Amino acid sequence: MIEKLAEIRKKIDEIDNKILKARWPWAEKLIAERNSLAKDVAEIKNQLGIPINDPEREKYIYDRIRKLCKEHNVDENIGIKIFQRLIEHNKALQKQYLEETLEH
Ligand SMILES: O=C(O)[C@@H]1C[C@]2(C(=O)O)C=C[C@@H](O)[C@@H](C2)O1
Repeated sequence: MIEKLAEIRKKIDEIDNKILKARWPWAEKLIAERNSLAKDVAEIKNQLGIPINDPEREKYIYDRIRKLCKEHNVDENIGIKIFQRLIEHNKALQKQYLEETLEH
């Protein structure tokens, strides 16, 4: 109904710092969280009349992780490689999710 897709990417930001381990010394991986917004966003995408895939967004995140990476100086390339893995499963189930809803 409104910038609902925007608030969704804001939640991912809270998860982005968590996987980069900023203030919390240890952290667990939450694939479900990323997968969640993944299908919910796919819906809004169909109502936005645009392709499910969207690199630009992925490119924007690349610059976002680099900034937090230097901040907590936890790592560099290793951190970026992990995020890409989260996006892969995000796109994969995104298309399968929208396709499974069209069947019903
Ligand atoms: O458009 C979207 O909002 C969703 C989420 C996504 C992500 O996982 O952050 C970011 C951008 C798009 O490539 C995909 C993956 O769909």
